[PDB]
Amino acid sequence: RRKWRRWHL
Amino acid sequence: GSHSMRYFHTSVSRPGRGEPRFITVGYVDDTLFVRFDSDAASPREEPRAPWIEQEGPEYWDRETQICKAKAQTDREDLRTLLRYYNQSEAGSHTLQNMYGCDVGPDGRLLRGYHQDAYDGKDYIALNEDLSSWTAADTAAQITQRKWEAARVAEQLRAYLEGECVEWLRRYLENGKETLQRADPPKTHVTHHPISDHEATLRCWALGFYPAEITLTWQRDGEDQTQDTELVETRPAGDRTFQKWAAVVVPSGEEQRYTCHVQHEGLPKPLTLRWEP
Amino acid sequence: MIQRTPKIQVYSRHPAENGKSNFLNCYVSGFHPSDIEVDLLKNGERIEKVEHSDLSFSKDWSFYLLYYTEFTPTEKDEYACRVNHVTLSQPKIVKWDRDM
Ligand SMILES: [Mn+2]
Repeated sequence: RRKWRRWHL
Repeated sequence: GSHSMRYFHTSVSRPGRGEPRFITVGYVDDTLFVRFDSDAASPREEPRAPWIEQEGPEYWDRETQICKAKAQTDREDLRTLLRYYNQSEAGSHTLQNMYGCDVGPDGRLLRGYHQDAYDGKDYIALNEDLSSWTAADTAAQITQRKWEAARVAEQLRAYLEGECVEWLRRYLENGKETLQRADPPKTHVTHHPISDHEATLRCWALGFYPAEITLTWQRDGEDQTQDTELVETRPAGDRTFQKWAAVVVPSGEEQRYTCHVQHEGLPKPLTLRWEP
Repeated sequence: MIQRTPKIQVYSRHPAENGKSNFLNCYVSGFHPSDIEVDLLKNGERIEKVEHSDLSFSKDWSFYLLYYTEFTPTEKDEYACRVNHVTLSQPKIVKWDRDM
């Protein structure tokens, strides 16, 4: 399953 | 054996034609298992392999939420990148992301990945340490500074060492009929006259899984790799792959040539000749 | 921006046997940017309702797609794949050859 967190460039 | 899981993502801007197109797919080894496309009517992540269908509604809900959130992040990030590269708002641009993990036969983490590209070139990558970054240029260094401040690497490490490995292991067990079966290539050699003087010998491998394979020609036991045309491995459209290797040979000399096939589905390498 | 023109292979899923249902495949790979037009042709005419895979990419970031349709090969019928991409000044046609 996919990750929940991400962050803007 | 060893195994991999990967999620791939592509956003493509289209100024004057609405929001960017966003497509993401997931793989275990060479098997597609999930997909999401933003240009579906009301888009949801959808199953593409039998062994994932058993995941409950909450799984699909969470996956879909993540896919939609990724699309929206990318939409903003495409705007950011026009600033970083002093670009005009007129053109189409591309953001790509891959992440995932490799495990060994014992199920332990071998390597984690997380990497981004803009317009088809490296932008920023998490290093193998899962702790530091490689930025391609001074724009990506701006991202790197923001991600260092926010301790992003540590968050990705926690996912890659934890859930990525744990869920890969689950999928390998649930999909053991197919994910843990190698289908060997079906092989043969054909002969294609070019003139009275010479002919192509083509060595075929069909119906194999996974995609990794080596095909080579020898003449009198010497590799002919400078003289061999080797096509890219290609999907058959079931789950299997195809490949061939060809050499041009003088007429009458065909029995000097041997084709050699290595694949995980085969006990020992094969040696094949043209059999008229 | 660096662009990469597609590689193209046109081929069948199973060994061709005249009169026997099969699948016709056109695999486009190694290209950038991702926008591409692919048609499958039967005696020069566009086959309707051709399906394709979802966009993905290789380690080098270049894209690949499989376009495919059911077909029943015969001695006489000619099949081909027609590809357009920004790197191409006109559509490229690759004929199906059962020996390739
Ligand atoms: Mn002559």
